[PDB]
Amino acid sequence: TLNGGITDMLTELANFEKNVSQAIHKYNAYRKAASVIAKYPHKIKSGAEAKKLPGVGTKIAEKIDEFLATGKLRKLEKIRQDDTSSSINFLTRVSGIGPSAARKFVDEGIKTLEDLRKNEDKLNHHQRIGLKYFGDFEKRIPREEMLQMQDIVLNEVKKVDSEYIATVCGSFRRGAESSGDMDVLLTHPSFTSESTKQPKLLHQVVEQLQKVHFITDTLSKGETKFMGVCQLPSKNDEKEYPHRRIDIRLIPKDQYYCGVLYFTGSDIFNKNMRAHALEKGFTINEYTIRPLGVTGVAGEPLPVDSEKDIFDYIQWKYREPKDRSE
DNA sequence: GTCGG
DNA sequence: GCTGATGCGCA
DNA sequence: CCGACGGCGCATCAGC
Ligand SMILES: [Mg+2]
Ligand SMILES: [Mg+2]
Ligand code: NA
Ligand code: NA
Ligand code: NA
Repeated sequence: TLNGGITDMLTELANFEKNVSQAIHKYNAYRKAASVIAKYPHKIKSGAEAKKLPGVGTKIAEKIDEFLATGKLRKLEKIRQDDTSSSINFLTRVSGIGPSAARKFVDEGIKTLEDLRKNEDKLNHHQRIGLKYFGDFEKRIPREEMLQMQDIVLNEVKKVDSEYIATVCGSFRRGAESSGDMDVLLTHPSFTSESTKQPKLLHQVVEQLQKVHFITDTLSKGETKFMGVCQLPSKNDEKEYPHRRIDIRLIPKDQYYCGVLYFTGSDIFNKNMRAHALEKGFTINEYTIRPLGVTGVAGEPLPVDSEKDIFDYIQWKYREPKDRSE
């Protein structure tokens, strides 16, 4: 793609700030810059040309100058060489290990996949399962496999109760040719902003997905959000499909549209849409959009009959799901 | 690290 | 047991 | 100049 070198550089810097420095705002600064540069329709010739874009300030522009002159970045070269930095970065690639826990493990001499396997007693459940499937989770899911996963989930959900609606969101709903994992929005008429008329609505779906051996492990689970692991069935004599991350989110049926906006993403898109709402005096979460009062606090939910209605409030032209990718 | 006020 | 804080995950 | 910077579910731990 057009400015891949620059955006790769900014992503790598973002990850270093998040994982090693634990400087979450620098992380967000680099992500924002990376995003805006990724959509820019020309090959960037200078750092001062980048500087024009919002979110690209002095420091990133200098770095871009150095990247375009020398084809690399010295700041980043020395981070790749730092033993403690690279190790902390690696460990964070395990699901369940964040920046804090990664720094802890490196300080105790635990720096590699082998060190982790040799020390499974030190790992909570989530981290155990993230290590187990370390390799499978690094792989992307071809859309063709997502279509098989969709068919299994919708049909098994339809068998628990025909009133559930499942919708597959994330990168899939944005039309990507492959996904990092599977994101499933769930609704049932008995769960609304007014009442939970029926208990265990998510449980029964998880349970049924376990019964037929689609869901294989659980990372975390509660009344409205399931995070775990699934796998497609394979044919006689065939190599098994990799295990895949699956997230299931139960959202009140009267708040579907805010839910599907949230869960369709992208994450950076969600951050910018929500930021823009605040400039306009609103707050958007996955349940509602509420006007911000004259003091600061949020009023009562405004009426929403569609995704578009949320865009209209904040005076943004509608973006189709496929146009909300980085 | 960036930016609006 | 509770609550509040924090880590880590999701888009 | 600076303080603001999306929003929240579940797991875990500290303090009661
Ligand atoms: Mg993701
Ligand atoms: Mg996803
Ligand atoms: Na700029
Ligand atoms: Na991680
Ligand atoms: Na996901």
